[PDB]
Amino acid sequence: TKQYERKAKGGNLLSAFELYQRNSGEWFEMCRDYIQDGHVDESGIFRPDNAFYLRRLTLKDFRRFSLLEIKLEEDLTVIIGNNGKGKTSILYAIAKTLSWFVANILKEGGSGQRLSEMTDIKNDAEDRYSDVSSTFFFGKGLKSVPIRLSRSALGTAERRDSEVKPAKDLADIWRVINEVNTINLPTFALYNVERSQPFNRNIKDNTG
Amino acid sequence: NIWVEMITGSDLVKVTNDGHDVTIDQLSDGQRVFLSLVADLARRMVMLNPLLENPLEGRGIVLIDEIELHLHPKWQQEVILNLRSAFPNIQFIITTHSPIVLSTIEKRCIREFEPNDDGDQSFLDSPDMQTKGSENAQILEQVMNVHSTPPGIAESHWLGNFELLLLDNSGELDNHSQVLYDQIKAHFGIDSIELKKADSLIRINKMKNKLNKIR
Amino acid sequence: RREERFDAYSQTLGGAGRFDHFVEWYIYLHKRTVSDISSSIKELEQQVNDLQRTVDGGMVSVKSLLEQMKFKLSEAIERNDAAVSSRVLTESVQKSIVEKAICSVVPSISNIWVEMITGSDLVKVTNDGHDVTIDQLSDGQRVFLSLVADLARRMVMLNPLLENPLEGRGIVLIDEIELHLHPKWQQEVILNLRSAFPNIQFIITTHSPIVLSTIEKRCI
Amino acid sequence: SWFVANILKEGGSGQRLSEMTDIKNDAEDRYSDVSSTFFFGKGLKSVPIRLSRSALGTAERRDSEVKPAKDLADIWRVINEVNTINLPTFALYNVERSQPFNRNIKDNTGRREERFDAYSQTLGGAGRFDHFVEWYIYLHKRTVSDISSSIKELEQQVNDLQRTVDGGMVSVKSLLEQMKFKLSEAIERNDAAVSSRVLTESVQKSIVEKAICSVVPSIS
Amino acid sequence: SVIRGLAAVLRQSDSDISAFLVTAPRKYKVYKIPKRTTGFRVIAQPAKGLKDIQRAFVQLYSLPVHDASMAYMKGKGIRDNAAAHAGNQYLLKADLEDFFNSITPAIFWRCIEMSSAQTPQFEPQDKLFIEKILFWQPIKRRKTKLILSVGAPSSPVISNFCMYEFDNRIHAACKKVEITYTRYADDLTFSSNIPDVLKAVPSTLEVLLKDLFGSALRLNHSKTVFSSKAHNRHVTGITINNEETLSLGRDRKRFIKHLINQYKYGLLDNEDKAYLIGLLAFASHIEPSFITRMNEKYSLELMERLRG
RNA sequence: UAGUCGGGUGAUUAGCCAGACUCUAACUUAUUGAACGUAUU
Ligand SMILES: Nc1ncnc2c1ncn2[C@@H]1O[C@H](COP(=O)(O)OP(=O)(O)O)[C@@H](O)[C@H]1O
Ligand SMILES: [Mg+2]
Repeated sequence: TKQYERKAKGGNLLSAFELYQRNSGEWFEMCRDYIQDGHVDESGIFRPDNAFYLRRLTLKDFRRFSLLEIKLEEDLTVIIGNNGKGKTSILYAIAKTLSWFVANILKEGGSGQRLSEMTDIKNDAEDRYSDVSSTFFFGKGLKSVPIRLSRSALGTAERRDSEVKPAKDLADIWRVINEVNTINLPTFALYNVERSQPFNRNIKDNTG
Repeated sequence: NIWVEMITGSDLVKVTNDGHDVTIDQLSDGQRVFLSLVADLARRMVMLNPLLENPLEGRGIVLIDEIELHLHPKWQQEVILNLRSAFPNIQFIITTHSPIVLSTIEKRCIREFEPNDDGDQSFLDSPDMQTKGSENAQILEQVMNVHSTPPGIAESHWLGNFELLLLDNSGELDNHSQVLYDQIKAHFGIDSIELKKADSLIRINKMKNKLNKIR
Repeated sequence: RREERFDAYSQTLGGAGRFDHFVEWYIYLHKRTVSDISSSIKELEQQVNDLQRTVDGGMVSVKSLLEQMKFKLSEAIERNDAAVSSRVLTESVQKSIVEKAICSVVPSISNIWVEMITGSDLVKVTNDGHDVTIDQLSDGQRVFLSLVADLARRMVMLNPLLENPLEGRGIVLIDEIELHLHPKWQQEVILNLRSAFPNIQFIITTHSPIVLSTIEKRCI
Repeated sequence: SWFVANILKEGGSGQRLSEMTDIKNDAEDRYSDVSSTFFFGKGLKSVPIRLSRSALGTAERRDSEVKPAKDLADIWRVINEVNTINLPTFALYNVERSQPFNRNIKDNTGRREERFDAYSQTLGGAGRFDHFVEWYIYLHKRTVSDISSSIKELEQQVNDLQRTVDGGMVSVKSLLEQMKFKLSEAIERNDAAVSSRVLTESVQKSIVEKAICSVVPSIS
Repeated sequence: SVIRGLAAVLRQSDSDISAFLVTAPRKYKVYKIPKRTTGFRVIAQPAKGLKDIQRAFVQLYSLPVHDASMAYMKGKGIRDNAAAHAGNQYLLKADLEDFFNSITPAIFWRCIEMSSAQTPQFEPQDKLFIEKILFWQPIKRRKTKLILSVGAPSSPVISNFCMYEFDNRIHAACKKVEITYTRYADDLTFSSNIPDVLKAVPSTLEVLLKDLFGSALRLNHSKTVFSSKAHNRHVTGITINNEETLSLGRDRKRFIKHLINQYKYGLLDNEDKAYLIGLLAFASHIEPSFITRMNEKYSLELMERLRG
């Protein structure tokens, strides 16, 4: 469409991708260059032109938090406090959100993880639901990728829906472009205290 | 160093750890757990970034809970620097209880809970003190809200009590102040910072009193 | 099996404790406190007496039931006698001792109790002023709770003749005492443990200067 | 597996193809399909089903198409719920069927008597010969016993217990209520058995015995 | 009575109006409109007969609307909305979730009952007809779920009315602490020159929403945004520049210049030309000075030729 | 420093130049309906 063409030519990634999907050259190359372009800085380190990072997180009636907002640094963010201040809760919330990107890079319409109806809703919350809201940034062509994971308490008749379509839309770009011509893909990882385990060389995974 | 041997008839990963060749099973828990983190992350980055000259310069978000887990203080002083140099474009979101780790990080990177929060706080903020390059004892008190000397130990208060006794007796060592002095000497030792402080107090207060008498 | 005295030695030197066994044992203790066996014995004695009267009245069909109930009564008396014979602390007292130990040693925990919620028994805790389940506790709080709970259970089981069973003898080995603890807790942990378990020999490992600031150089 | 799952439960799931082992290694399209067409009389000449699986990371996902199988299985399930019908048998016997016999046989909890136990591990490859032996012994016990004698005996016991409660022994009211519940359950099971239009245990036993002796030459 | 009024306006019989209204909540066409990035919005438009009735209803019955309400108001719009905040350095934006579809007959009648300003009084017999005029039934099977549809001509008026009391209260509260407040449909804007006063507004909003609507209307917490002169500030698609003036924004201006340059060399197709003309009219409304500058840059002759 | 605002230049959504701003802190959106601007009448 002419509207998508204008936005795409202005540097919008989602519009460029939409045009690629409807006409299935130019638009493919726009998408692929958006993901692959970058330069080597003065220190000899490669830097992507379009960075990917979590900008902001909001927690509503989640575990101990009634309503909490956190702004994250692009490089390093360190959370500190006494035991039971919710530091591990914060990383759990983020990991579940990232699971939606991973699921959709692996499979079209893949399902990520969910908030627990047994444990994750704040015990004395008057509304009986929780929300975890995240915004991601992917360069100036995609400044905002909003996701919300939601869950209503066990028993409650009204059920609160998650909103994950933006995660799926972005992950689709990575998956589809990669299938046509290989691109570098983002790494998502959680290392919690469960990483301290006894080692066993004898146990081998025969699964994939 | 790290390498694979097959000559015994089973595939074994070996490492040179502190100058000694050992199996992974022989590593301490602290070393193994940290090795596991880095190995896993490096593997994933290599597999996901085939087109980069240095695949460890790929993009991504990595979450680490309790980065100081099983680490000696010496290692706590290196861990964040090493990670950031090896993975320069990853966004790291980490949690810590270590002032030693905080001494290596800028204040802008730190997010701190208010001390008596109760889960209604709306926005998290950075500490007022610059942590990067600061002394650990200052970070304890100014950022982590902990006394640098344990308040529940009586001996921790002896110097304060000693000073008060000295000031009660116009700066002269009385019987009571001498007893406490001897207790400090006996407990902390002849070369202790605490005894030096006590000695200093004696010297200063004696001189102050002499000045007062001249006046 | 969790009520047997020598269950206290089960997997004692395996490295994890058995916090699962504690929870089972604690719920058990709660159920027995809410219903004592003697009233059950008295009730069973009354049922046996009523059934015996029915059999004496010519109803031979209930003789099988009488024999079963007499067996149950004998078993209840034996358990009561064995409990009596073991000179063991009452279940109420055992429960109280352990609760006090936990609350004294674990700073964030002010209370612990068993609720019947919906179908099944659940252990609840007052943690930082709020009522939560064990699975809601932070890893640091849970790990430390687990240590103390396990140790207190074993001491109660092994020291039935002491007024305070936590004043019993033993040797306890703890690797990385500061595991998951904030500096504030590191300043209290050794004092709390030694106060709760005064006659135990503790052999411990640490990386923490804060822990060391509370200990004499002779112990290091 | 898709028919069996849906006869047992609304929205039942059968088995899926493996991404690791079921997809051909050099498949250009990077997905696998297993397509089947079933026949069910002239009214339903074609019941198509497709099981599909794509490789990880493909641009498009290949999903299974199972709705026609589910629709047919739903008819069997729903019609059977209202009024008993005869149901289809599905079974796989692999080379695994050659395995030694456990002489020790398990105590009858009473899963083996339930009609839809006939679908238990039916496509696993070995049969369940152990389940046969349990079921066959069960049938024997029921044939040698009378059915409703337990009800008659239970009816007599409830009548005796009712007389005791009417005679002023209020302590046995709890036991009466338990026995009345047992009686009601027995009647309901009898009625459900009556309602389910199932063959008598004697007849079932005879049919199986004849079949075994007819097919297996050495067994008379 | 409502029926008689409508029949008179529409020059129809009472009977034919009444008959039409029986299944009016189902007389909607549902279609999709593309979003600007990816995806679609779902729209429900009433049938022509129903639209006429809805318009007649709105004409016959004046409902109160607060002055802070900027959307769907005669002689107002996005320019006025943005201008209200242009002099203030600190800005807050908030949004309501599923605004139109959250408004039910229950909410509507509650608002009528509560209203501080003078509302039309309706006979109980007319209430059922009013519900059938104003509310859409999305689910055929579920006769009990009636909601406002954005696509209906009456929905703007009803939605503004339902927010009347809300606007009254919050406007008054904001004025006491020197905060400017406006609402454009579901988009709430707050601005001030005083530091650290806008932080309290979201909490105030949540309480007020709960008080007036219970759990029916809620803030979209994901869409609550603070800004200042340190950062980009816009209000309803209009940029507020650091000289406290309304602007199209640099990117849009540069795009328009691009299109004019293309036109200068005869490279614009007719569709793009039409687009350019339309956008220049908007530019003339928001930023007339920009048009003057373009005349200077491109020759008045060229621009006049273009606007012919 | 960074981010932001944007006057100019530039076959022009880029790039470049000039000037400025900084509450912990914008992410540019939606029609055929409604309103506003322009055109037509
Ligand atoms: N659903 C809940 N409702 C209320 N409080 C909760 C809930 N879940 C957990 N908590 C509390 O939140 C804290 C959990 O801490 P956690 O997230 O593990 O933080 P940290 O890692 O800082 O110790 C404890 O104080 C626990 O009691
Ligand atoms: Mg239009």
